[PDB]
Amino acid sequence: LSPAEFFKRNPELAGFPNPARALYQTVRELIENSLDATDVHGILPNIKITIDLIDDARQIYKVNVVDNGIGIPPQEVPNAFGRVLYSKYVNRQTRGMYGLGVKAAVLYSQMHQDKPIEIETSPVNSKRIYTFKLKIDINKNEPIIVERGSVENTRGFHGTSVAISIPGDWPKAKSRIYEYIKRTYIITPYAEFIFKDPEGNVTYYPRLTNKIPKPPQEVKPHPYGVDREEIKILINNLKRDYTIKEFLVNEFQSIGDTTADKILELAGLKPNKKVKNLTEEEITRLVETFKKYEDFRSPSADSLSVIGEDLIELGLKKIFNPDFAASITRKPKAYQGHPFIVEAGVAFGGSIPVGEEPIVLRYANKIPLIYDEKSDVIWKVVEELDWKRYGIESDQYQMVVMVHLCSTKIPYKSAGKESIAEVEDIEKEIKNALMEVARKLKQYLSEKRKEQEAKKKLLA
Ligand SMILES: [Ca+2]
Ligand SMILES: [Ca+2]
Repeated sequence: LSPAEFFKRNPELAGFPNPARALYQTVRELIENSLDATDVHGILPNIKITIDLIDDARQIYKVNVVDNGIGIPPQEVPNAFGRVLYSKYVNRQTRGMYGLGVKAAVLYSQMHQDKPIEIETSPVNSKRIYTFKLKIDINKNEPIIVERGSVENTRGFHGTSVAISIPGDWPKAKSRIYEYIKRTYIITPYAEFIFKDPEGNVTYYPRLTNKIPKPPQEVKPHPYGVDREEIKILINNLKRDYTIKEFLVNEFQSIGDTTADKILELAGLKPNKKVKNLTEEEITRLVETFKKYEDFRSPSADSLSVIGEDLIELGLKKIFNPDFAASITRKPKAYQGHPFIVEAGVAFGGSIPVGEEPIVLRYANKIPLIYDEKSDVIWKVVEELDWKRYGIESDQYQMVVMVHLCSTKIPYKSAGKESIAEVEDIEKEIKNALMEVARKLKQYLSEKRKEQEAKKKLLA
């Protein structure tokens, strides 16, 4: 089965089990693309989100997201929204759990209602705004251009507007849609959002800074990460006729002149042989060799993008108005051929609510994880930590804890659930990060208690 057909038969595994989740997911897919279209390219995101009830009785909602991003070349629009791929190795951090991305919303839209999706886009420095009304052919997995136009652009405008009409359920999805937006804002203080909901409520999320974290850079795949099927994709993807040596050193990370030489012998392949002429045994051998070689450099972290200690603290402070906040961005680690970094943050006191458990905010590649929190490896680590060792004395406290995992391979427990898996190496690092911030909080609490006792005992 193709991704598209599998989606249609198993929507509940792709984030679309019912209209409420469909509505929530469509909103996230659009906001996520708009962020990746802006901040990754050095643009402060100005994002507008509107949801309108367009058919009361059948509960169809129109979701519109507008950004000031880099836009999309006109010739790329149809496929970007209306052609699902038959299978991409990730070499750059991107926002989103689901492989189909916005295409899942498009499919769902075309499967349950009749309006086309509406797109208006203008690439940087384009003299035109290009308009489209499109559908995806639900049987052929191909774009249908219903309408294609263009209008004159204005000075310095660039960006994209996307409108998709879908079955939805606002009352059910409402709280989690707001929470999604709120949590996105917390770690994206350099973005400005406007949200108008179907009831006509408007919420404004002002830009708090103009500092944008460093962008992800595409990297070549690291050998520990590739499967045969992946190799014979980089192979049939070459424009030149490389030699096997020519190919290990130019299409992979951490393979230099000398390392390739070794790999070649280990795998019993000849440098001079041309890669296109490999065999299902020469390959098997390469992969097994890859999996068994112990002298590779760790997967480069250039492909990752952190929120940053400053931005995490800025967001926690501005949104929660705590007495104290702290954060840590850990040094990169790696697992199964992919780099990963954990960042963590804590906010304590102030206007934050009293309760018997901390508020736990989970992020993966800069995206909120909203559902399935109790099965997530982050919840597990937070619950297992004994906060009394860190200065928390009462069984009721006011604390927010945040954890961000970024990687080119986030391990999820199950398709259609937003919970990160308990991979040992990742769990270990999440615990190390939380402890680092928990110790900053312990120091805060100990200094505060000392100041209080001093005033009580020494001041009149
Ligand atoms: Ca995405
Ligand atoms: Ca505990």
